[PDB]
Amino acid sequence: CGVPAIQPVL
Amino acid sequence: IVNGEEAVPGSWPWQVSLQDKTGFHFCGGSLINENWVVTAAHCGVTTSDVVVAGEFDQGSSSEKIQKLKIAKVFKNSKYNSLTINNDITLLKLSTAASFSQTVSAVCLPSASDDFAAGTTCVTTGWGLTRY
Amino acid sequence: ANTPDRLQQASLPLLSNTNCKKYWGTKIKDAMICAGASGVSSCMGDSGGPLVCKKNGAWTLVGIVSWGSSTCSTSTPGVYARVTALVNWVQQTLAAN
Amino acid sequence: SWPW
Repeated sequence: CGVPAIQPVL
Repeated sequence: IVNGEEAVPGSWPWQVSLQDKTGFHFCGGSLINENWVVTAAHCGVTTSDVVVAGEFDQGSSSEKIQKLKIAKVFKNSKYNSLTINNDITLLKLSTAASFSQTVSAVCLPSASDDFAAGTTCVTTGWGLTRY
Repeated sequence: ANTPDRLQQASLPLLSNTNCKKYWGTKIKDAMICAGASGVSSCMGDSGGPLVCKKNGAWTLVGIVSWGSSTCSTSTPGVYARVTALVNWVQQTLAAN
Repeated sequence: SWPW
């Protein structure tokens, strides 16, 4: 859980 | 979200859209595994609503989204509608989500975990950007 | 009002319940956590979605978008269901069903 | 206040 394959960018 | 920004598509893969039978987005939710979504109790979800997973742009028809029926709504019976306290519902899906690049689960904390005031977190959704 | 087609995000800080009570008074209960008052706000249609914090490399569900200012004011804290107060019920429900 |  909790580890997106596509990383978020803020 | 007021004064946020567009997400990278697919980068919040637990985020779902709750849609009514007319296709109207009315609430968000989060996948916690392939069979269950966490949302707010006050969203008033019923088994006639739909969980939409894998979405980014609700105006696009070209995204491989999953429209998932809801088998049962489990409203936390500590929920207090007068104070909006204990505002959580679980949705048991009729058919499992298929996890992928763009669809996967958020972690849940332990009851004893500490998230300190001052910590910077993130919220996501398709709520209004201007009232 | 403007509803977006595309998924939005914002980073925002957690408040203490004591400090959040300066805004919302006795409306704030132990099973709530406030966040924001920081130039962004959750708003109508965000309800039920996540407030996530990154801990040991993984995003963890700390809040569920719940309620707040009726105008989504960016200077007022938003109120979220506090998942640590609710997770035992989540686990019990999954185990029984 | 309002539900969100």
